Amino acid sequence: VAFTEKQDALVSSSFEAFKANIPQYSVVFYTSILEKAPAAKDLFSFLANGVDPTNPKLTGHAEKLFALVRDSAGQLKASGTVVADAALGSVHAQKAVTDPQFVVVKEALLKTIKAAVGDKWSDELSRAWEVAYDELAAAIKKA
Ligand code: HEM
Repeated sequence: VAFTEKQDALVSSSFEAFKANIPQYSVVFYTSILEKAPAAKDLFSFLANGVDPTNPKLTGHAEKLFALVRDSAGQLKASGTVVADAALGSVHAQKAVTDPQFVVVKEALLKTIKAAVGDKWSDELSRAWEVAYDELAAAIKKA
């Protein structure tokens, strides 16, 4: 999987824009997911009492999630291949991680990066994140 230097640079950068406001951007992410995925509210431990930007568990999970996708970009740029930890592979093996759900989370992710970058959005940017997310979603299912 071809992933260039430039594409890696687009994602490290826009990720930084995401790090500027985790509570606010992590609201866009979750709201999107709960909007299109019925099982979501019951699956996440922290989604119990809704989307709460003050819950560090919610905000911390979103940070974890996006760092891993930025990390997927760095692995692809370096080797052309991404691997997911076995533990991360099993947390998902339960079920609701149906394949359609993966697409719902990708959609939430791009929409979040879009809210974060503002006027810096371009198709190049979306594309850099889509690949890194897809490669990591494929690694997760199989590792
Ligand atoms: C490729 C994108 C994905 C990444 C990078 C990812 C990453 C993560 C991480 C970092 C954790 C575990 C942290 C921990 O051990 O507590 C986690 C937990 C979880 N994820 Fe994913 N995830 C992905 C997609 C999804 C999708 C498609 C679903 C389905 C709705 C999902 C469902 C869950 C559930 C229910 C948990 C447990 C929540 C908790 O920490 O209590 N994730 N995810």
